[PDB]
Amino acid sequence: FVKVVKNKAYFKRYQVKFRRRREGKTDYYARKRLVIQDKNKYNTPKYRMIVRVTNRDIICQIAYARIEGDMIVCAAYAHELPKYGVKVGLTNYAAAYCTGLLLARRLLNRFGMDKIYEGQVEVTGDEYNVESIDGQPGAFTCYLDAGLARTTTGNKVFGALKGAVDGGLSIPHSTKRFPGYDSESKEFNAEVHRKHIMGQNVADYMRYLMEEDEDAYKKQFSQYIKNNVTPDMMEEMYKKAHAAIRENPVYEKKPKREVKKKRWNRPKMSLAQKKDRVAQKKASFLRAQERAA
Amino acid sequence: GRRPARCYRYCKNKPYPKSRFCRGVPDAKIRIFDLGRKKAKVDEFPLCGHMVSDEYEQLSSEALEAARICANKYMVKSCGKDGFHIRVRLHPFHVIRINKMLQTGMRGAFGKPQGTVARVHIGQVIMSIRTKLQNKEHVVEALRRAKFKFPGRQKIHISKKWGFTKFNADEFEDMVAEKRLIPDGCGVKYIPNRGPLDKWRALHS
Amino acid sequence: VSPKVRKVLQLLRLRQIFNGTFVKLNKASINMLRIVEPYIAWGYPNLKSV
Amino acid sequence: TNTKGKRRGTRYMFSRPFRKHGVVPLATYMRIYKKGDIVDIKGMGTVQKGMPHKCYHGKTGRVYNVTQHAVGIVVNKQVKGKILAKRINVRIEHIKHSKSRDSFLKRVKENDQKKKEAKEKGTWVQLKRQPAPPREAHFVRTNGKEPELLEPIPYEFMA
Amino acid sequence: KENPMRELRIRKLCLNICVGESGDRLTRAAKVLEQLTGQTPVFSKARYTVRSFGIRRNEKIAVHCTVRGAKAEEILEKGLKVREYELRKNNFSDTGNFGFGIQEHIDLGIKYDPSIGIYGLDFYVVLGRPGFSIADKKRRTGCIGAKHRISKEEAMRWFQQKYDGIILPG
RNA sequence: GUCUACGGCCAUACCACCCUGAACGCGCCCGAUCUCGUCUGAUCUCGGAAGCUAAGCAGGGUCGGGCCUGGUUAGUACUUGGAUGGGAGACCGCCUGGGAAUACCGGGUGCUGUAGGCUU
RNA sequence: ACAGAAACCUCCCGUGGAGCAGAAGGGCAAAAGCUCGCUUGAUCUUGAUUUUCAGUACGAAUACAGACCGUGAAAGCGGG
RNA sequence: UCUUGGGGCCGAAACGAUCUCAACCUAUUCUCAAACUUUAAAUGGGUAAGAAGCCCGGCUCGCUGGUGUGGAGCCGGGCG
Ligand SMILES: [Mg+2]
Ligand SMILES: [Mg+2]
Ligand SMILES: [Mg+2]
Ligand SMILES: [Mg+2]
Ligand SMILES: [Mg+2]
Ligand SMILES: [Mg+2]
Ligand SMILES: [Mg+2]
Ligand SMILES: [Mg+2]
Ligand SMILES: [Mg+2]
Ligand SMILES: [Mg+2]
Ligand SMILES: [Mg+2]
Repeated sequence: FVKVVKNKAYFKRYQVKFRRRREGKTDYYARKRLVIQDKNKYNTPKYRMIVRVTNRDIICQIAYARIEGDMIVCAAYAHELPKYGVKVGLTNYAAAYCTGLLLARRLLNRFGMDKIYEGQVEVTGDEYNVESIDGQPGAFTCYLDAGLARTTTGNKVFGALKGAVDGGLSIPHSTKRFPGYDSESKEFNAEVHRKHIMGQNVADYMRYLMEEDEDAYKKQFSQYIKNNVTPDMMEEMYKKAHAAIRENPVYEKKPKREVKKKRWNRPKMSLAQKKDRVAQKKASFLRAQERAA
Repeated sequence: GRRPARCYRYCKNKPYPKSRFCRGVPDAKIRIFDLGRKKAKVDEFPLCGHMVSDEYEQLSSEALEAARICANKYMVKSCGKDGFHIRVRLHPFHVIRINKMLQTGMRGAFGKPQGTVARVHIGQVIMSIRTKLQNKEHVVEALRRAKFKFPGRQKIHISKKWGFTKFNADEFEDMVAEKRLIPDGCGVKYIPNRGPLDKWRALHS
Repeated sequence: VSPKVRKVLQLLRLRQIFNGTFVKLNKASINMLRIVEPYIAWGYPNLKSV
Repeated sequence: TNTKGKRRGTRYMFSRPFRKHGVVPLATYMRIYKKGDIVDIKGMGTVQKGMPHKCYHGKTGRVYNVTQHAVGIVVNKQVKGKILAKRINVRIEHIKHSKSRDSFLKRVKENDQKKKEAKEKGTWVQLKRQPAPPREAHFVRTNGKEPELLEPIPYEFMA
Repeated sequence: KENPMRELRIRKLCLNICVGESGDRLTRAAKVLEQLTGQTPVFSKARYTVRSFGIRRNEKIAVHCTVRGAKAEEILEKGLKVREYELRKNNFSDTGNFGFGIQEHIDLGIKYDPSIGIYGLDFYVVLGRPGFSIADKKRRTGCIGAKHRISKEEAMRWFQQKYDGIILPG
């Protein structure tokens, strides 16, 4: 027999990590450097672009930190994209670009800078940085908050970053992590990046499956077929998505409806209930003991 | 060999245990703190008499060893080698030093370890004897003799607890009836109304 | 006289033996009188004493 | 004699409290310190940069300078028979806004409002604080019961 | 009816050959694993120096590799055939895994080669159910849960059903 | 009622086991052409949507351990100031104020900010 | 499998009970530890401050400011 | 208590049986720390208790900046 390590003393001495760290959601080493503002800038907010890719969505937010909790300034979601013509593939690189662009256009519309800072209305996929215009309100500057993502080349967080810079936001970055950057030659190809932004990597995959295996094709792209999304029309679908996104980036909140009260889980038992339950258990145990005797 | 115990009777210095900073301490004179029928169950010996210190002082491990023998011999002679259980309740942890002369004088005068002593307080128990109730007079006489091996004033006091347990003698038996006390050999375990109800089942099954 | 008692006796204006003053009582002053307790006789005077 | 070492004697002073080690909560860096603020200095061992010297632990000062990470504090230090005003540079991890002036500031506002509210009403209100007065006369009702007689208990040798 | 997401599967097959000494033998051993599996193995270095074993720290003394998916089952069949699908109850770890050893690698259907020699190796089969990867991911890593774990009995039962094997007492 | 993204305080939130989870989610999950990275598409990256709450996750449970908070311990131990108080001393008592901590007993078991959902 | 108390492989628990050049003390868990990759902020420069203190020097150290760089996707971090 | 050893002890002999004493683990229990500690006093050490304050309106900036933002400075004014 060996010592119980997780004994009573192991818990008397135990210190728990920050809740968000226990949950595995926040990197507090990274958060401190991202969100903390220089003390000589006082209350000047330090904005950052949050990009989180779930199993079925892309969440893009513009937040600055306060003592009580972050204040989300603007937010766009990939599940909004159907309003703009994109029905499927809401977690690919092209959707990330659309989600990011919608975030930038939505934010600039709010501050009234959309006309001033239109960004790169024509997607070339190349290094582009917006510059403030003298005599006009400065360009909105934020930073990318990649979370726990492994920020390698082609990571979709940089697709959303590319959408936001092309939307008019000022976000420091390089092209090293856009798809099309070649490590061997240390050279960046803007056409390869433009392919991913338009999803030609997805479309080229479709033709591959179609010309290689019909059954594997149906398995991999069943919902593309259902929505009548074909490899030829993909680029114009996304192009029609950008133009509509720039045309109207405003969000209209889903109208909140009253709901009849309904409790879907138990409440805590009261002290009387818990105390009685032990009383019932004790009587039942003795009652069963007396019978067997 | 060793100095008269009057040289170290008073708790003048801070506690000086045998540790990694005090190396070379010789072994203590007292190595056995229990004797008699240590294995008696809690219920065989309801009586407990203490020798209580009236003085704040240091007792030497030689006096603890001497008293242990003195008290034990009289108990064996009057109650049998299995009619009692003695427990010396003081352990000699404080170390006393000696600055051995024959010359440097008082230069570099920090002393080497010389022995060990137990630091006892007013009201602290020095040793205890539990035996049967018809040995109340024998316990008092056993402890009265042991006092002559110690410096200062002690008092013999018959406890109201049950043997070496912390529970009052008059209410010990009922607590055992209600299974609030479960004998565990020399002493008892205390059963609170807490924790998994399964334990309560095992006790009450 | 100790430094703290010596200051408090000077604030009460009792710089000499058998010197007398009236003191209106409250938490602030009652705690001062506690400091100089071994150095003063005090109590509640009546109209005749005033 | 003793060494003149900078961090001598701070075994417990600069250590972290029990079960409060690890990450530094980020609201420690979200505090806004302005020129003229009152701050309590408390060295934190987790951050070894900008650590105030041990003589400044538990002293309160006035902020006179603010930089990217630290502030300049004017804090009184007594050295023999004089008190010096010392200007130290301390990273904002080791300080915290003092609450001492708040009870004053809270009073300043309530006074000015009372002084303005009573003025328009042509009355008079108390603004100055006062030490606790001796408790006024009052009746104590026995409620038809006799006070419990108390006696000293016999000595009993509980050894 | 058992939930489909509770069924057992072979997470990975761990093949190891502790040659015991760097040099020509160890390099040959790496080749044998490459033949059996089809992927380059990776050496492992001695953690310490043990005079009796004749190993010095940071010295390559073993070669191992991980085989998963369809290839893992095919090679597992080879080894269990060599054992006649007979294992001992002790061969099953309390965590739901099991393993066995092979004396000569030629018995696994590998043609002998004069330039390589013969070698033994270890087979350790790590079992799992769907969802076992929540503990190996980066974001929101968690523990699978008591009801989702695999027991010595369950693995022994799986071995019998999957291969009709025999679990020898002792 | 409750979830998701980002949080503040950082166990009342942890740990162990058990029960239950509507909808949207979050996941598990299916693949490796592309981006990317591995001995291994297990992880990381990427493309998906057949299946499932089994697990994570959420809520509830346990005369649960821990944690938090009270009571008792106790006006006790300790302590500021006082005496030409006691005692051979060791120490102790009183006067004037302050005043703890175990064992033991009870109760509680996350709150909450911004943005976005689901829930007649 | 050879393989043993001890070689290498696997799973599980693991609040640090390891490690961080050295004395000890403090500090540290997606790090301050281990491993890779790129590197020379261990560079150039004026002041202020802290520590011992006489509020002198040295030494060491702390916030800044001006350049030139490294690194990172970036926020930042780095003048041992 | 077999997860290891000492004595035996039926034996054909094995982790078969039989015990037994050790170590091991589990709750207990006596006694301790100047160079231990979850707790934690008294006495004590800073600070604040207004006119150098409080509240208004405006101007300057090369500093910071989505923002006529932020911060600092300056100017006039009202409050005892
Ligand atoms: Mg990072
Ligand atoms: Mg003599
Ligand atoms: Mg001395
Ligand atoms: Mg469980
Ligand atoms: Mg459902
Ligand atoms: Mg896979
Ligand atoms: Mg379930
Ligand atoms: Mg409990
Ligand atoms: Mg909750
Ligand atoms: Mg790191
Ligand atoms: Mg610089």
